[PDB]
Amino acid sequence: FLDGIDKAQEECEKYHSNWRAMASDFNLPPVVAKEIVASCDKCQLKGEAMHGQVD
Ligand SMILES: [Cd+2]
Repeated sequence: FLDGIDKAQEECEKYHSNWRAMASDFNLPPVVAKEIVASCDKCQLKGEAMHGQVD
């Protein structure tokens, strides 16, 4: 667990949902990369939700 992880949160928007690219830049295992997404409130839900075009 590296503190620099806090800096990654600031650029989380820059990497968007591409956690794989962020892991390569910080060289961290999917555990921390997925967790950073798991903490962001915007990337927590995938796409929108149950609201969309459905018939
Ligand atoms: Cd985010």
